[PDB]
Amino acid sequence: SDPLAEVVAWALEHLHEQFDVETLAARAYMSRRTFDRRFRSLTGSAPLQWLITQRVLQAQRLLETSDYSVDEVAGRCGFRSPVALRGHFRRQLGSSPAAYRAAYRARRPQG
DNA sequence: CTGTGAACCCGCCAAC
DNA sequence: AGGTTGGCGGGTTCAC
Repeated sequence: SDPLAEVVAWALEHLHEQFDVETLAARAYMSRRTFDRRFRSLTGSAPLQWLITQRVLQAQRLLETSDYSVDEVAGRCGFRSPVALRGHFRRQLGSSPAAYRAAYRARRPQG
């Protein structure tokens, strides 16, 4: 029975919502400073970095599986604006959302 | 790009 | 003499 773990699982399932890190902290019955420390010490990353990281990976999935527009995806991935999506996506994957989907559909027409 | 304002987040450290 | 906690300061990142 692990509340730090339970909140991580909860985050994944509920990536599409937008929440304070302070929120996650509360949902894990910890002070911020504890949450922050214990999170990183478990996760390898800090909360909103990990959030971003995860949200991006969901974008990557939707860009592969679905036909939602880049702008429709940012919403489904919890990004507050389509401009933030491009930003974090480009930074950790190496190309824009569209350009990534474009290369994929070409290289792997079949899925 | 540029700019303002808020959020994060990690070292430091006294305090259990 | 081992360890976890949590406010606080404020550079860096995020967001618009």
